[PDB]
Amino acid sequence: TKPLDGINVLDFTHVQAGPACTQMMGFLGANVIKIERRGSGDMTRGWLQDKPNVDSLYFTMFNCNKRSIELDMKTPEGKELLEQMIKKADVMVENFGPGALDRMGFTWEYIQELNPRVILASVKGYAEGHANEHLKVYENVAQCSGGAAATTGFWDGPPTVSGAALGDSNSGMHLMIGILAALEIRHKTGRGQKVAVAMQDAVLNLVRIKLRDQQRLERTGILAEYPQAQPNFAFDRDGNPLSFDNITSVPRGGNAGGGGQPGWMLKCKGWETDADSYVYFTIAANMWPQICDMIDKPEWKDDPAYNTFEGRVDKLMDIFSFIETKFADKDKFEVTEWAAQYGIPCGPVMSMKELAHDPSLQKVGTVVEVVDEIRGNHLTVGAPFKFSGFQPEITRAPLLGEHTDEVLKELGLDDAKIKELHAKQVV
Amino acid sequence: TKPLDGINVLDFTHVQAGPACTQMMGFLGANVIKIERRGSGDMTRGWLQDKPNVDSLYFTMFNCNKRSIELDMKTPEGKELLEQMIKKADVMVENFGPGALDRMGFTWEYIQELNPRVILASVKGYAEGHANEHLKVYENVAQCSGGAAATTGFWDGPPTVSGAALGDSNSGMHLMIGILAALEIRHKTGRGQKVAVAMQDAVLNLVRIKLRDQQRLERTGILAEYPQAQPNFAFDRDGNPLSFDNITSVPRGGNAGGGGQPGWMLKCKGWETDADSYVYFTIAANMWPQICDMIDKPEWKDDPAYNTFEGRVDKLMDIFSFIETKFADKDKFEVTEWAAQYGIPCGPVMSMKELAHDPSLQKVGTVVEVVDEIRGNHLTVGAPFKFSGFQPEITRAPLLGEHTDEVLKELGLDDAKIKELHAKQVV
Ligand SMILES: *SCCNC(=O)CCNC(=O)[C@H](O)C(C)(C)COP(=O)(O)OP(=O)(O)OC[C@H]1O[C@@H](n2cnc3c(N)ncnc32)[C@H](O)[C@@H]1OP(=O)(O)O
Ligand SMILES: *SCCNC(=O)CCNC(=O)[C@H](O)C(C)(C)COP(=O)(O)OP(=O)(O)OC[C@H]1O[C@@H](n2cnc3c(N)ncnc32)[C@H](O)[C@@H]1OP(=O)(O)O
Ligand SMILES: [Cl-]
Ligand SMILES: [Cl-]
Ligand SMILES: [Cl-]
Ligand SMILES: [Mg+2]
Repeated sequence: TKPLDGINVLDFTHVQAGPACTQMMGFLGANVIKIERRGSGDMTRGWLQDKPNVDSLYFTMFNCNKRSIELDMKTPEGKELLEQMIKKADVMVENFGPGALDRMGFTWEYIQELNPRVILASVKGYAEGHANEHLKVYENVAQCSGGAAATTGFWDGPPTVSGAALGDSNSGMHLMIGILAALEIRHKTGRGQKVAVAMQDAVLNLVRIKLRDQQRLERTGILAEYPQAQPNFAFDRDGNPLSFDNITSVPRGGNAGGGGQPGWMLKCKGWETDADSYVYFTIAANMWPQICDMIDKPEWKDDPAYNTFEGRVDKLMDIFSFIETKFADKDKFEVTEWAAQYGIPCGPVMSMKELAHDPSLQKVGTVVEVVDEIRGNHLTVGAPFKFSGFQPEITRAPLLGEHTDEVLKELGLDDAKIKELHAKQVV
Repeated sequence: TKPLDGINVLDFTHVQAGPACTQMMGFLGANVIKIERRGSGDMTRGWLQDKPNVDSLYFTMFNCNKRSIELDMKTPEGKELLEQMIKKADVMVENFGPGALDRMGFTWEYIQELNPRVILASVKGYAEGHANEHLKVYENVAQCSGGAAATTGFWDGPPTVSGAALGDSNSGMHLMIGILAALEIRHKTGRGQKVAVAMQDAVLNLVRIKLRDQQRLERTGILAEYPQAQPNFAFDRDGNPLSFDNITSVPRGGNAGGGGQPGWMLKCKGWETDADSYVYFTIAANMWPQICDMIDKPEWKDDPAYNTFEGRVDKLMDIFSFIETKFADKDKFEVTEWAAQYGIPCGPVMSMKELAHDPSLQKVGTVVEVVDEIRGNHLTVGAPFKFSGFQPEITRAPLLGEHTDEVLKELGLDDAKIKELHAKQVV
């Protein structure tokens, strides 16, 4: 059995955040009916297509395990169809602009009237009640709003976006938690709820560690493990040394560990020509003697200035600069194995090329080849949660309106009524 | 009333990923009993402390809504206590190293014997069956393993770690989806399941958009929305030109749009002295006329060299550069307000200082002042999902072993036999 078998999702979502959520629900067995606009549908269909007039990889990688119906929702017959669909839905999911779903006659209060059991789940930019509640926010804007950009990158460079979808997919995964939580409470109350996740808040949740640091900084005036705390290492734009003397908000720390276990990104053989020929090396406290054996400096093992975090904290960059010199003639996989024979936490920067074609990730179903007989096969990311009694069955993304009549017949409409709806341009 | 009221969680978790998961379950009403090592407890207690001998903000911000019991689980008496606790639990959660729980004698097989309803939830570095399934992984190593580091930062710099916890907290939130999914099937089956999330997999899930890009790159040889698509824009450290002629794995694109429309991080008034005086500004294809009005370039509206995404490919970075000149005398908030007049997606880089003291985030319960009469009040991030039917009630993190006797009483032990366990150094 799959977790969400028999869960009917009425899916209004577009682009990334909403569709990530509903696709992942689909992977876990939910019945996802994607409502799309007549003729055009989800904006991702035509977004950076790799072949003319074929749905893009943006669309296919976020819309597997879904059925598509075209619908003009601002028509009387379309609103009627929607009322029928809401009555059969367990969860409605949308990521329209604020007020958009109200404006086409479907307020939460009306939705409750139609179906007391339905859950209404929304992706928002800022939370309801926020001063900026009405600002449009997408991916990198949300990374900026939630504190990630300010704390990502280097002290002598700009705020930096993550390549990971901290705004979009992260918000979608957060909303999926909200939806599943609402399903849990419905078992007890018998009633549906409204649940919403703002992109700013999804980002903030993942930068909890930086709000820890902001309070530490306010309380103590220093973050001793940050590069700026090492005397005469970090320099500003003009060339002078940086310190916490004049830093009152969590700064960018380059490739520092971000917690209580210091680390850095270290060059390996080929770094000039291979952008991903690097490892990350972490100094775990219990693993310090093991590091001294690999690096071969046994003086440091018993030196109190070197064998304690508090001793090490004021010369982290000096130790990292040295260890990096030991990796100059070894590729990232050779450095990783050389550290691994001392049990040390060291790992390679995996390239997207490596990841896309990695045997292990395909063995465990995390990278999945989708059998798409219409467009040709493509890779996608599968379910990142692995269950003892269940395996996802990923099926290819729908053509625009491919399942319109199938879905209309399920509502109970006869073949003459379907032809009328097609002729009247509602589906 | 709350989604997880009456759900008993046996919580073995420590450090970041596991405790984030169980804390958020706590926020949604779960009864979380956190098992800790005697004397030292969860090592976050003593990491990055702001006051000597007070539990660190690292611990308190990850362990609200929990009770703490001290337990040596490598004693016959400890293992017997676990068996009793497992029988009362709905969910067991752990983020020890691979195999650790099995070596204690609590394999999934034996756990099922003890309690056929209980769900076992794990965070590990890599998935079971992966070549690296036995590796111990920390935050930035997981970012490196999952494709984030390789695709974050600039083309002429190193792979860059994200300030957001893509590895740890993100994995915890994913595990929460798995746990909630297992709770949903248990209503049908009456049986618990094992659910596991690999840190690599949680990262890769958020990097799905870069797997879209890898395939596009493999299929077409170019990513037209990336800075390197602009001829003579991007260069490596020795001045060699970077173009997609020689790029075979998704490159770092600086502050480019990712899964959003094209954008960039633009300087605002004060950028020389304020590290966070920037906005993110998006050039969405359907907003070009508005942008031309804003920056007073009417001649750009009807010029095919400027008015389509395709025409802008060879000059987009020049356009960003020119737009940025309009922000020289305006702070990030006035730039944001100006752009919002046109409906253009644009927003400020919010500093951690600005976020920690923002009234809106405290109004909507996303930043929360926790009442801690022992340690003094502190801020935390609350639930990122907002519900119509309930509000989290966040309560302070437990002192080490604060609830040991309280918890033992509930297990059916009386005063004479808990004293023996104290005596034997079991609790
Ligand atoms: S990971 C970050 C990704 N970044 C982006 O997605 C940036 C690009 N995004 C956008 O430009 C918009 O967010 C898009 C994807 C165009 C969606 O815009 P809306 O949220 O307004 O959704 P729609 O464009 O689909 O809706 C426009 C108006 O029309 C109504 N409507 C939607 N769908 C239908 C159907 N099927 N039938 C009739 N009407 C429909 C909406 O309610 C909306 O109404 P307004 O009253 O004009 O707001
Ligand atoms: S979010 C970033 C952290 N990453 C993860 O959460 C990924 C999963 N966790 C891990 O890989 C490890 O837990 C990390 C975080 C890398 C730390 O590694 P350690 O070197 O600390 O190894 P363990 O956590 O597995 O602990 C070592 C042994 O100690 C035993 N143990 C823990 N707690 C107790 C108590 N209370 N009583 C008795 N024994 C206890 C573990 O079972 C483990 O046993 P071994 O069999 O000796 O490994
Ligand atoms: Cl989106
Ligand atoms: Cl974290
Ligand atoms: Cl966008
Ligand atoms: Mg003008």
